[PDB]
Amino acid sequence: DNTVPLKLIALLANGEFHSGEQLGETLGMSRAAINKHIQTLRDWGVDVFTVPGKGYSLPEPIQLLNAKQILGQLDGGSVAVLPVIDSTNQYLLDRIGELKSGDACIAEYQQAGRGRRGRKWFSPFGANLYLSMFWRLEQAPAAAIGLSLVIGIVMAEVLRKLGADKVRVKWPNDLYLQDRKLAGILVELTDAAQIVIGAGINMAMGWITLQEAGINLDRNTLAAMLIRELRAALELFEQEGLAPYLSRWEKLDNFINRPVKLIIGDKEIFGISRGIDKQGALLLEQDGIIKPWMGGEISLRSAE
Ligand SMILES: Nc1ncnc2c1ncn2[C@@H]1O[C@H](COP(=O)(O)OCCCCC[C@@H]2SC[C@@H]3NC(=O)N[C@@H]32)[C@@H](O)[C@H]1O
Repeated sequence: DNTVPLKLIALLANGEFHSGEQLGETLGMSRAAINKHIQTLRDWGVDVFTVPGKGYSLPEPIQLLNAKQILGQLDGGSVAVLPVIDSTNQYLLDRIGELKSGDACIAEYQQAGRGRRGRKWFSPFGANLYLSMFWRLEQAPAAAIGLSLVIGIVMAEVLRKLGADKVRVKWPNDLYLQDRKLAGILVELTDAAQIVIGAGINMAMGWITLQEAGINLDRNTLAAMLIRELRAALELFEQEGLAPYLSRWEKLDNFINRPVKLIIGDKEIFGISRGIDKQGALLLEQDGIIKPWMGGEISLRSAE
């Protein structure tokens, strides 16, 4: 049961020192129990500083997700704000039968956040944005490439609009900053098709954060903007496909005309990227010849 640590971080969020005694009085608990639950916050990835014999404090204030503020500025779908969840993608999947296109979910903390191919996504409490959105496509796509490109484009453009000028996209589904992974996108597919989109963006916390690049964004504002723009963008993709996104992709293509490596299955091939075709397939030039690819993991190829 997570109610007591949640009430605890809710109090500690303002960055002010609280005594063990006053936290106990406020929460109607002993100082021993408080000390126990403080440790739980540490397990969740919260940086907590203990003043020996006196109490506790966060080193800095943290901005907690405000549901009322996020909901208030959005329209056209439900948005659930969850303090603790296993995975925002899974939360939407569990209820995929009662959801409408645009229904979204945001978590402070994921206990079982996942990347692609069964990997894990480190999702400490309050440090980053963990967002998911449900969408229904009336005609099922044959692949997740188009959707991923649309998500990556939109989230990059939003971050760029907010000051993160150098954010680029890694085909087909990661945002990169300074050639390092800033954000991860996971699209899960199931006549029509049901889609659960998942985005993890590193803010405060190989990898790179927005803060490590001097970008300090309002997490509530960022969440709302992403949800707002994704809904409209998915409507556009729904109506017109990838076509109106092709030029917008070129401006964000992080690996175009660069030497890259593509891990496909358990084969590893080398080539130079020439961008994408109209279907969003990677155009990889091997030995002077360009071939389209609708799969594989792309990465930079250099011993620099
Ligand atoms: N915060 C992190 N930042 C950078 N690298 C990391 C992070 N955590 C783990 N990694 C590394 O990346 C790999 C997994 O990332 P990915 O498969 O590229 O996965 C890409 C897709 C990620 C989707 C995450 C969102 S979050 C909200 C939603 N809910 C959920 O469970 N997934 C999505 C791991 O092997 C690990 O080494």
